[PDB]
Amino acid sequence: PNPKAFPLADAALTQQILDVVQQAANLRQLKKGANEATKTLNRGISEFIIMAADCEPIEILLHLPLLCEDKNVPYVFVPSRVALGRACGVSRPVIAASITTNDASAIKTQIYAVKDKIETLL
Amino acid sequence: DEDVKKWREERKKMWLLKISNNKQKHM
Repeated sequence: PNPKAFPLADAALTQQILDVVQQAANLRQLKKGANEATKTLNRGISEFIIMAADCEPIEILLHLPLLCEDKNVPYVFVPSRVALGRACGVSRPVIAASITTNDASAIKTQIYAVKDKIETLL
Repeated sequence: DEDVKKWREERKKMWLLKISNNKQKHM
């Protein structure tokens, strides 16, 4: 894992996150791609940004943590772009994805738990 | 390398202040 891919989830929190991602795909509460993710942030509709630690060169993602801090949106890195893209429901790598808001789903409540876990990593 | 250690440190501080469920307590 690239040391700039911080905070970084373990394999267990990773599976949890990817499960939430796959729920979001099914609910159509998911945007894939770094620029697609940026756009959700600037609209104020992201609930969670997930990035891949094995994105090379990782520099192309590094504006995203800063944007998320500006917008008060949680983010995390998972170790593998291949696994992230599987979770997103596509057969290609995904280096960043964004869960978007929906007031009638359980996603926000799961993200709240995930945030607590990420904060325990810190 | 020292660049990356500082990046991590600053990311930690800003996650606690700007994003955390318990950010008031971290503030």
